[PDB]
Amino acid sequence: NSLAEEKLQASVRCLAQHGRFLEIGKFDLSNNHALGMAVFLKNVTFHGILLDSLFEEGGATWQEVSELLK
Amino acid sequence: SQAWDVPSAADFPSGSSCSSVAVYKFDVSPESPDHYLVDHCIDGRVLFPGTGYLWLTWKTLARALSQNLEETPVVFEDVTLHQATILPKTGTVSLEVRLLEASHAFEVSDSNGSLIASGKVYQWESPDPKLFDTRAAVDPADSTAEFRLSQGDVYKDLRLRGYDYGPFFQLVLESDLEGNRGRLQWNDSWVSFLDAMLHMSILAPGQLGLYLPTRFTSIRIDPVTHRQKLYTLQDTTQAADVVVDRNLNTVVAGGALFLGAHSSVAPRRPQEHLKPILEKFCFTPHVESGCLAGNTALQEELQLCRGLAQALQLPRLLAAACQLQLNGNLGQVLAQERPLLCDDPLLSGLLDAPALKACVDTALENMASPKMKVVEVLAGDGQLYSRIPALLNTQPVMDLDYTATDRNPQALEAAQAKLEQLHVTQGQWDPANPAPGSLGKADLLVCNCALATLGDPAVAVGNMAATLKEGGFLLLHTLLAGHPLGEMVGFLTSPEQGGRHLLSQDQWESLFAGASLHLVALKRSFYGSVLFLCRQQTPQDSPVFLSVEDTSFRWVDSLKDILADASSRPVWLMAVGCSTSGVVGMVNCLRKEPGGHRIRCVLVSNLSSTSPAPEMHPSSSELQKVLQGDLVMNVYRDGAWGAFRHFPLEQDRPEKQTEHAFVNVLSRGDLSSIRWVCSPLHYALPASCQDRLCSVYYTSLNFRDVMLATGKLSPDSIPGKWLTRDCMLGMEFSGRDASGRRVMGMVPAEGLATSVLLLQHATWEVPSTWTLEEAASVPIVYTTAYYSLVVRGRMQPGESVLIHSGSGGVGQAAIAIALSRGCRVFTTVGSAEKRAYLQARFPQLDETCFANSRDTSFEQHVLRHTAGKGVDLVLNSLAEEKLQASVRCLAQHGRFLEIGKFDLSNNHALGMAVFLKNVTFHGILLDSLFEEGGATWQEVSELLKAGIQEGVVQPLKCTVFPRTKVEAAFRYMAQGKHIGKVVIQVREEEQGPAPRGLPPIALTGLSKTFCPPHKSYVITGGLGGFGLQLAQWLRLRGAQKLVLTSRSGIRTGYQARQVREWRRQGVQVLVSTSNASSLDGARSLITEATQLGPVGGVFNLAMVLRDAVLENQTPEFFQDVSKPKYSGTANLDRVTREACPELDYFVIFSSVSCGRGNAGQANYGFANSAMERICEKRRHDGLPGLAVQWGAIGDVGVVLETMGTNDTVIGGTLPQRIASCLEVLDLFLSQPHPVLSSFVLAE
Amino acid sequence: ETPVVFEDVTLHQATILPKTGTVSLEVRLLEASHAFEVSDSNGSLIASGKVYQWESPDPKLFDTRAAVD
Amino acid sequence: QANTMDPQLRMLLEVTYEAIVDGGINPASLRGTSTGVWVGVSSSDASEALSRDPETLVGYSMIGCQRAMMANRLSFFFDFKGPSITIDTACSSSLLALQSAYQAIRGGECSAAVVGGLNVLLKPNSSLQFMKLGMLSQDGTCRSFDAEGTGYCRAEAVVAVLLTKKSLARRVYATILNAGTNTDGSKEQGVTFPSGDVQEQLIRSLYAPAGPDPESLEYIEAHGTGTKVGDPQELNGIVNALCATRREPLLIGSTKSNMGHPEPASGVAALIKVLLSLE
Ligand SMILES: NC(=O)c1ccc[n+]([C@@H]2O[C@H](COP(=O)([O-])OP(=O)(O)OC[C@H]3O[C@@H](n4cnc5c(N)ncnc54)[C@H](OP(=O)(O)O)[C@@H]3O)[C@@H](O)[C@H]2O)c1
Ligand SMILES: NC(=O)c1ccc[n+]([C@@H]2O[C@H](COP(=O)([O-])OP(=O)(O)OC[C@H]3O[C@@H](n4cnc5c(N)ncnc54)[C@H](OP(=O)(O)O)[C@@H]3O)[C@@H](O)[C@H]2O)c1
Ligand SMILES: NC(=O)c1ccc[n+]([C@@H]2O[C@H](COP(=O)([O-])OP(=O)(O)OC[C@H]3O[C@@H](n4cnc5c(N)ncnc54)[C@H](OP(=O)(O)O)[C@@H]3O)[C@@H](O)[C@H]2O)c1
Repeated sequence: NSLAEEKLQASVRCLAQHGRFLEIGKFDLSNNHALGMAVFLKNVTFHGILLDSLFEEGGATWQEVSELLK
Repeated sequence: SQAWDVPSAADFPSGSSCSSVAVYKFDVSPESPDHYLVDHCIDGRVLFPGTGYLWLTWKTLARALSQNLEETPVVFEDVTLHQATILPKTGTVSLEVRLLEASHAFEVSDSNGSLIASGKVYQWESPDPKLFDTRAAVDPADSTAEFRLSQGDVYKDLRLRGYDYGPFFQLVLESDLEGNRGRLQWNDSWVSFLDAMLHMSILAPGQLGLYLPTRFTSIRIDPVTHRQKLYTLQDTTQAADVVVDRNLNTVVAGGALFLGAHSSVAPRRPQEHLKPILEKFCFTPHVESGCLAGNTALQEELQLCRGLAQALQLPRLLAAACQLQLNGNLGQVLAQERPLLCDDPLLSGLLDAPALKACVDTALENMASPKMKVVEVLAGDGQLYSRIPALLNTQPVMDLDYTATDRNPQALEAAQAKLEQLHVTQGQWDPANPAPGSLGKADLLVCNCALATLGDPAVAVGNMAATLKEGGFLLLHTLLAGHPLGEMVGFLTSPEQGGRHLLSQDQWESLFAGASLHLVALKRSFYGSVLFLCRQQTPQDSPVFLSVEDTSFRWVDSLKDILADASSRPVWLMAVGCSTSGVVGMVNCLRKEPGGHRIRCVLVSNLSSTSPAPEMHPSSSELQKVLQGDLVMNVYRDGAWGAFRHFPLEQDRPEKQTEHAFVNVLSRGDLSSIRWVCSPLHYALPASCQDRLCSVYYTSLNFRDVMLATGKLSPDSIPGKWLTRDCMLGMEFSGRDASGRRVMGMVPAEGLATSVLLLQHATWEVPSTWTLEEAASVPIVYTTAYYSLVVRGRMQPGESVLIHSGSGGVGQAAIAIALSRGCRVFTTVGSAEKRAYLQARFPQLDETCFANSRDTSFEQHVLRHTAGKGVDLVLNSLAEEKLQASVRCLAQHGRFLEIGKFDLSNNHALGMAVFLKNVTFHGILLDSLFEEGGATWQEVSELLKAGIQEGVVQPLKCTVFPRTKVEAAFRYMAQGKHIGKVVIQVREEEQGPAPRGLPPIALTGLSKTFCPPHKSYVITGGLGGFGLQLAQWLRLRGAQKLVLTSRSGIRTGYQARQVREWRRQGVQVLVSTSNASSLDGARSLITEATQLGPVGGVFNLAMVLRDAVLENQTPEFFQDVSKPKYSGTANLDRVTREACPELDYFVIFSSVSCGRGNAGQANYGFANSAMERICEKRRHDGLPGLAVQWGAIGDVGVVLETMGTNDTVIGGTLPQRIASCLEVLDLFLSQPHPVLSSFVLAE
Repeated sequence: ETPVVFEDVTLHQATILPKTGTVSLEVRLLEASHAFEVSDSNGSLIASGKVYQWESPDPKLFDTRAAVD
Repeated sequence: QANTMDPQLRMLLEVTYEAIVDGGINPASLRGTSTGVWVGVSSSDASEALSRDPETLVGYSMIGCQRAMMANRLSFFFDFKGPSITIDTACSSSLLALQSAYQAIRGGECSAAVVGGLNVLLKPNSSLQFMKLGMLSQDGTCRSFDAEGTGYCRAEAVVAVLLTKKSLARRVYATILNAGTNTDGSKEQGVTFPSGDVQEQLIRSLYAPAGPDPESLEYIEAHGTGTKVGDPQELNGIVNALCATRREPLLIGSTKSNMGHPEPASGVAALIKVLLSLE
């Protein structure tokens, strides 16, 4: 998901059991919008994601992401 | 008298102008506009409609907007209902709605301040009508065929479940079989329409149980498009199309579109003003001797008062008035029998067990009308005034004049408190003949004579004889002096020189032969107590004799002719041939049918039960023995003359000797309601599953086992597809498998058990060095840990971890595992003592490692020794503010492992802005793997398999309970007073030198009928209201092979679906048109069922009615009624014996119409009484045999389809809600007796 | 007399006071939900959170100790 | 239509029946008279009460709450075809109603009258205003005359007397010798200030040269509110008009100290104390 408000929420509802939300977006994140915790009964796992958090913090994880590219 | 509206203090402006708040005051009483609401009756309360709050809130919004409801198309979002509101029969309730005009938020308070409903609402600017399409999958050329559900059909299935919707709310007109399509009726009420849409949602095929609304995700109403989307039936009424798209979770109807309308489970609350009267229908002789002798209490007293008092020839009188006379060791002797003289209704002195009711009864049907004037002399000490108003109020057809007459005004003084509620006429009376106007002639006269004995024999009886009414009854009770106690009563309380004043059996016999009486009955006790019923006879007239043995039913026009005979006083009906001639039932109908009311309709029956029991001839010696006795009801079983009587049932929940049992709760939230239910493996262990058996030495509770046995957590948030939400406790155990091996394993539920079915992907071999105790603590705990830390949170070594509740099960394990791959651990813990256990158990823990857990202080603590960086993974199992605080300990890239379920379950908010820390949040449910044992589960198992061999995983501290104190094992776990695991032990393990034992487990287990999945079950009329339920209930208790019989076949949608669905659940179902009244037909049927599997069940629910009073009855209205019941039963009896060597259940529904009778069902009566014979034959032959005399049957009977409600008072009874019938039938099935009654009491 | 607790408070725009004239801020309370909101004359959202009376006011929470001289 | 009736009007309909029959008359014997009805009413709190919920509150409340209906609907039921009138003069009212009535009989117009005093306390605001004027006693008492007077203590009452020409009365509690009303001019010390220099005048207009003898007065029933200003100003003017006369001229009292200040009902509720004690 890289979409906003109502669309993010609606993107959450497409999660199947054991599904994983990849939150690439930053708007809803940035405004501390609410997330319906009851979605986590689907044994769902929600991923906040910021590539800029590795990028110059070039750690192990970044390398892993580089050789996926390589 | 009448009080009116006084404008109230708060009625006047008390704040100012406020476009944004509204209080609504709801009145439900029959006058109010808002009376319609009383039709939203859920489980019997009148809940204000889930839908209702939206209607208010909506209203409230257009207020603030100056606009009316029809111009303000609204949008709700994230609406959430928290409690529902119970409307009281009378009075006013207030709901206040508040609006937040900038935040679009809204809230609904109540008078008491509580939270009721919260969401977001607003005007809907671009109302897109295309959102309400009604376009199908195609052109259905299926009108006239099909199979739909009729409004009746629909609310039939709902009211079954708990939804007692009333008329103004029954708005579902028609419904697709699956409940995806249909037609809702418009009312000009949104509250109704809206809640009807909810109906359809709730209305899934094969979805059981009671479901209230709880969340909507997005409701959207647009009253313009609505007016449009509506239409007008030919009815002249108004309706529109509803559509449910369960794959999208959206219900649409007219102009209201739901989205994500999540509803959820509610507990049915048993209203015990509807507990059923359970009676057994044994045969009872008039000549009973040596009665009792089954009470350990009464035999521990003919020796504790024939042992201290045998030296002169604890609790109650003869024990207390005989022992306190040897304590001071004749003037003060009558002063130590009086601080305990009203301690005189003593168990021994007084014979209130079954005998009393057996004769009061005989007397009671022997008057035309079920009204009875009763009187009781010597009422003070011999308190029959305590029991007989109770014995009689038992029957559904009663009217009682009780009159308690005593020598003094004194003795009726302690009774002013007691006689005022039984409603008993009082007066004064001394057995010296004079029968006052204050008696005006009675029907029965009762008298306790184990008393201040009257003083006079035939002078007391000359009065009791002068208050008869034509030929009424006399019940008297003296202690007989032909026993060890009989002469020992006479000596004591009456110091009189002739205190031995209590004659013997022969001596009372001619004391009655004097007043012109006839011993109607006799109950001789073992200790000397004897019961006398006496009736005095006024001359007989012309005694017509009609035999009722034929199969024709000719006698019918002959009894229709004997209604031309004026006062034909003796008209005697009598079978001589058929031992299955249900006259007893017939009589009960005519005996109170206008035509034969006073007809003194009598009966004679030949019911020998074994072969060597001949003894029945008329015209001669016995015919006149019985004509002399005159008694209405005359039966004969292998030697004794006695009628058929009703007695109370022995109550005790039938237990059984098993090697299998699992523990269940009997009432969600009350731990006392725990017992050992029978394991379904105790009913059949079919080769198939058998190679997986496992005997349990130790089962262990986990937290979920508690929160459920409590009710903080709904059986909703339990993953898995569940047949029965019933049995649901225990998932850990340890024992030996069918190999003999030594195993520890998990189990999706029913783990608290003597035996279990090994989940093969989740059972492990327990090492040689682990006791069975220590093994039984591991499985859940670790797996939940490894799954959390390793598989899911992908924990890598040298990270930091915040594990909450380190003392706990999951805790200890969490730590062990984090410490093994060497992490900085931070744990929380409530006790100063837990700090101890942990510090000990793991040495690698600093004092820096510990923070509290009953509090938010742990955050500040983790933030210190973390230098404001936080922890890498958190294993949170804590609640509200503590969970939020646990979130804030997350460091960058960290991972939240949400093991908990409360905050999750209530859809609590999570601050999304935490996800900028590139944090990842893990919802976690181990129950989502397990049974569904996939790849991932395997990964979690070998994390265990390995961690075990590397010593990482170790058994916890075991606080072990005996298999008796299962209850406390729960409360102990409740109050967090545990460290390590709580384990319930079932088998003391096998000691030192290697034993290959083989256990002898006998266990005390309550009976619960279950069906082996290989046997086939047959219900006739299986498409009939009740049958369909019996079938349902059967499948639930296990059945896999049903045979449902009906003359036509599947003709209702509501059948079409029940059967269609059962087939989809995998049940093998077979609709058969085979009729069982013809022997050839019967064999056809049984053979049908045999192709499905050996026949284990035969329930005869078929029945045709032919209501008509006796002057309308033709000999073939009669034959039609008995063909399904008597003829069907008989054939199925024969066929069943000839070849059904695996039958366990032979059941037959009778009715109370056979019991107390019903005017206009003289035929129904016969046919039914007939079956009760055939079932009694079988019991006597050691074959399964059970006839149940049901009262009115609710939720789906012939009643709900004919008359109307579950409120209909029929036969002086009430409709037994089927739910209750099933759980009654459940009790009955595991019973000895052949005939059992069950009905609810009216008023 | 009403020691208070805020939670999750969030300010959305701030309000610019003009040299002269009067501005209005309206505060609304949700007594059961503990929620609260602050509108302005123009209808806009200004500040939202949760407030309530603080029952057990633990003065030890205002500790200015510290063992770093 | 009764749950939308101002409780005053309810119990007025009763007390005035109770009053007409109190004096040996059958109300019916009046049906169709030239008989009038005069009601002193200040507060119709009930009317606002049933006039706020514009979906909830019904249209025939006003036939049961509008002030005039306090008299009109009392005329309507007894069939009294003469004058039907409600007056508001504040605390006086009922007494000036009982005056306005007396005159109308005296002068030929009528043969009988219903004089009513009504005042029921429902809205707390009302009182709050009265306190913000300091005419209310925190004490909560009407210490009459006493130096311990702050303000008065508002009380309610529905009360009615039936006036009649003697040649028609089966019972006589008393006879009305005279009455008149005036009005404090423009006092320099505010409108609330009770001007004694003007109350004296009123008391004169009715006695000595154009009325009975100031010497015949046995009892004068004061207003006796309990104002630290009101009480003196009144009692002063009283003696300054009725007292060139020996013996303890007028014993004085005030029901208002027994029961509170029924405001517009005061006058008639007062009269009732007087008649009662006479009997
Ligand atoms: N968190 C990270 O590490 C990270 C890294 C890179 C990018 N991102 C995010 O990924 C998203 C896409 O980035 P990108 O580099 O792939 O950009 P992009 O795709 O080249 O352009 C952004 C896309 O957003 C969609 N969009 C939806 N509504 C729009 C609107 N009203 N105006 C313009 N576009 C609109 C457009 O697709 P449609 O026309 O089909 O709607 C457009 O294709 C961005 O929102 C960015 O924030 C995050
Ligand atoms: N999602 C899954 O698959 C899964 C699996 C297993 C367990 N769980 C959850 O994890 C939690 C821990 O389970 P467990 O069996 O390891 O722990 P446990 O030994 O059964 O007890 C739970 C812990 O909660 C703490 N607690 C705080 N207040 C309590 C109270 N008032 N009553 C009882 N305990 C209280 C106790 O520790 P303190 O007193 O030291 O605070 C106790 O050690 C449970 O709540 C359970 O629902 C989830
Ligand atoms: N409901 C009550 O209040 C109540 C009270 C006491 C006892 N009972 C017991 O309830 C049973 C049925 O009553 P109910 O209201 O539950 O259901 P029901 O719908 O009235 O059951 C009668 C059905 O049995 C079928 N049937 C009739 N004769 C048959 C035959 N000869 N062979 C095969 N099937 C036949 C008929 O099916 P078709 O559609 O093919 O004709 C008929 O619809 C009776 O046996 C009675 O003993 C009910």
